Amino acid sequence: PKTLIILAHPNISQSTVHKHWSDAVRQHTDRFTVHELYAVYPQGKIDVAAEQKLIETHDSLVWQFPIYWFNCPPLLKQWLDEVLTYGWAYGSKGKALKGRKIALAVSLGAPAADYRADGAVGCSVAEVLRPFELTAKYCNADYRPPFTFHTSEAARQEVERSARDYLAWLDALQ
Amino acid sequence: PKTLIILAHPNISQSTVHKHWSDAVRQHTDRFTVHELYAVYPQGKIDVAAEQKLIETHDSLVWQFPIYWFNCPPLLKQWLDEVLTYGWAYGSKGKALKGRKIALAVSLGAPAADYRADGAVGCSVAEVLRPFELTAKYCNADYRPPFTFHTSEAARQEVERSARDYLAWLDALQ
Ligand SMILES: Cc1cc2nc3c(=O)[nH]c(=O)nc-3n(C[C@H](O)[C@H](O)[C@H](O)COP(=O)(O)O)c2cc1C
Ligand SMILES: Cc1cc2nc3c(=O)[nH]c(=O)nc-3n(C[C@H](O)[C@H](O)[C@H](O)COP(=O)(O)O)c2cc1C
Repeated sequence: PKTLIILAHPNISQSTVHKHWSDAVRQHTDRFTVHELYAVYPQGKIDVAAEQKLIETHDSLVWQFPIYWFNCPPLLKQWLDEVLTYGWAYGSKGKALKGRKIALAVSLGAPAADYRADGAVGCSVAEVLRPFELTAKYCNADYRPPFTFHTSEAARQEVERSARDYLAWLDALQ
Repeated sequence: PKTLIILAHPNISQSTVHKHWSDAVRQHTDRFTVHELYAVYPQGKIDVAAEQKLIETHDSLVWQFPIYWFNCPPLLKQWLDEVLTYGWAYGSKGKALKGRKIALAVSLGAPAADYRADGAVGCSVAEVLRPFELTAKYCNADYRPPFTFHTSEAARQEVERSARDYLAWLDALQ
C-alpha cells in the first residue's frame, strides 16, 4: 500500500512551508495520502475507527507538522491519545504499528544553529522530537530518521526545494 | 501572590493520582489556585485574556498533568500555543514569565526503573519533559525541578503520601 501522511497544522492557509509540502504530495495521490486532521476534524471529534482503518490500509506512516513550542500541534497530540489505543496500537493484541515505518516531517521557526549545545536552544532537534520517537518505539514501530526544515524570492525558492526534498525523502521511506 | 496550578487532565473523575493531588491543594486556596483547564474550557475555547491575567495575578506557575505518550494532554499543548503569545510571554514586550518560577507536577504510568538508559524507555524523565523545559526557558522563566510520581490499600496509602509530598514541593517552590 501507499504512505499515509497525518498532516497536523492548525492554520495551513496562512502556512507557507506545510502548504507547499502538502501541494507537492497531492501531486502523487497514488503513492501518498495527505490526511489533514484540522480539515477533517474541525471540531476535534476524531473518528477512531476511521483513523485506525486508514492506517491499516496504508504502509508507512508519517506525522507532518510545524514545531510549536518544541512540540506538536494539539490536535496531533489528541490524535495520538485517541487513536493509539490499547489492544490496537499496543498491548497483547495491539500490533497495528509493529514493524511499521514511522517518521516525522517537521518545520522549525528557528535556525538549525540554535538546536545545538552551543546554540540558543541548547538541545538538538532529535532531543526535541524524543516524545514521538518514544511513542513510535513503544508501539514497536520501525522509527526512521525525520525530515526537517528550518524557516523572499530566494527564500521562496528554498521552500520549493524543500518540497522537492520532502518527496525524495518520502520515496526513500517507501 | 500565590501559586497558580494549571491542571490539565482530560478525565480527572476517573483519575486517582491527580484527583488526590487536586483535592489536597484545594485545602489551601489562600496559597494555591487550582485551575482545571478541561473543567473551565470543556469546549476548548480558551479565553486568552483571562488566562494571561490569571498568571499575572499569581506568582509561581505550575503545570500539573498526567504523562500521555511521553507528552502532555492536548488541551495543555493548546493552552501553551494560545496563551504564550508574542508580546506577552516572549518577544520585545513579552516579559510576563521573565524570572517567574515555572515547574511541572506530573504522573507516569510506568516504573521509574523504565526511564533510564538500562530501562525499557531508554530515556530519563528529564529528557521526556524537555519540550516544556525549553518552552519555559525560551520565555526567560526560572524553570525549577519537576515533581514526579510513578504509578490497593498499600497503593492507596502511597498516593496519599504523594499528595502530601506534592504540598511540600509546592511550599518549597514558593
Ligand atoms: C504558538 C507558536 C509556537 C511556536 N513555537 C516554535 C518552537 O518551539 N520552535 C520552532 O521551531 N518554531 C516555533 N514556531 C514557528 C513555527 O514552527 C514556524 O512558523 C512554522 O514552521 C511555519 O509554518 P509553515 O511551515 O506551515 O509555514 C511557533 C509558532 C507559533 C505560531
Ligand atoms: C492515551 C494514554 C497514553 C498514556 N501514555 C503514557 C506514557 O507515555 N508514559 C506514562 O508514564 N504513562 C502513560 N499513560 C498512563 C498515565 O500516565 C497514568 O495512568 C496516569 O498518571 C494516571 O492518571 P491519574 O494520575 O490522574 O490517576 C497513558 C494513559 C493513557 C490513558
